[PDB]
Amino acid sequence: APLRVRRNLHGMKMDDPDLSAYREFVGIMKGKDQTQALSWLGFANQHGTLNGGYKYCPHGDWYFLPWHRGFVLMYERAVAALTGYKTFAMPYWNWTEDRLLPEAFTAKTYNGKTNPLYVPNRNELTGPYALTDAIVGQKEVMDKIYAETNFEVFGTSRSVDRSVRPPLVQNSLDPKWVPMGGGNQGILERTPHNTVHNNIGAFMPTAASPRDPVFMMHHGNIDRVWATWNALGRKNSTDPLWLGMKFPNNYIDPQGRYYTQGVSDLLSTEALGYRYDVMPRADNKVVNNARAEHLLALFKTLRSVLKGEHPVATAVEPLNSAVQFEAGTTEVVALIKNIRIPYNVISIRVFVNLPNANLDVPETDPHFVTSLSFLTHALPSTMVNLTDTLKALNIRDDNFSINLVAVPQPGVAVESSGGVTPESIEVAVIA
Repeated sequence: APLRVRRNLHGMKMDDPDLSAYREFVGIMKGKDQTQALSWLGFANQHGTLNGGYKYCPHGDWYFLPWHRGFVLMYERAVAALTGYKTFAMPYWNWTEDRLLPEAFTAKTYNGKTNPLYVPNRNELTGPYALTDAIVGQKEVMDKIYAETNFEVFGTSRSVDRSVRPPLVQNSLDPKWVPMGGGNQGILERTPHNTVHNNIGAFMPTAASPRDPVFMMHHGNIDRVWATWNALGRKNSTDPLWLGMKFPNNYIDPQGRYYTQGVSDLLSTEALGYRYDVMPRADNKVVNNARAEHLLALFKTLRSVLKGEHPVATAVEPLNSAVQFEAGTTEVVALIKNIRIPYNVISIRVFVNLPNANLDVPETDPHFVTSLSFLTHALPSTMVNLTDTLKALNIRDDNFSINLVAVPQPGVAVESSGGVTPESIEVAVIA
């Protein structure tokens, strides 16, 4: 059978057969008994629930991409089955090019009846919720993602269990490592992916995010980024712990029976019967073998920089950490581990050489590094590449500062937003 072509939502007529089949599917699924496995809620429950937290969904570890590919495929197969449109292909939302939520999902009605794709009380993606260039920009974000050659950096690193002393890095194929989290989140996860989830509001910031039908457009694009990454020539992890992991009874088939897939089942979109409408050819970017070896040792756990008793980052008082290296010092990364983020804080902004940074400093500032966003049980961690910002600033000597600004939820008084405290901040020079 010819491959199904997952297509960009932009430009689709509202009755486009692909879009129409999905809308029809969400309507069917919402009309079913929501206590059954074969229902809109039953499908979402495999991801997580509003009041129970995450179930099988991985956040903050290297199973992020493969599990969501199987999750999207689970929905895609159900659409074809329940609607009869056998050639259905899940559309995707390219937020890099289209910064607002797609038309088909903001419309309250379709064809006289209420629109199953609609969710009430979403945030309009403007103002503090805008998908700006620092979140989804082609040069600022996407090009950085595609330049990464190491999978654990690109698609988040291996799981770590911090409910034990000392922390236990993943050492088995037990499926408990999938929702474990504890890894270092890459650009893809903690900038465009998490910010879209947080900014949309309603269901998307929660563990029940698939209850918003736009979840599939968002993760269709994430899956496209992974496919695009591979198509450029980038290699997935060759670690047996990643390749061998199974997702036992994580998914539900169109008849309401649980089924199993694994990472190795979900490596090729062509093997699952689909492709994307736009896909580049290989770019022949050489991979540095020394860089990969150093990174691999980092992820099976370099100056540690977090000083002070109870160090904290607020909206007006940034967490400042001074780094000092030997004279003459090429890539520089920062590891921010186990970040306690209160409910009142929506994101963290990273600066260098701006010890007086605050929430009002614009991201066009030359000291701006990146925006970090996480889904608020394991704590989040991330790695931040400072190289580009250091080069842009023409760093003098071998010392600088890292400044973390806690960005409060819109409308929350800064005095009430609390403080962001990471457990450690380590800076390493990757050869």
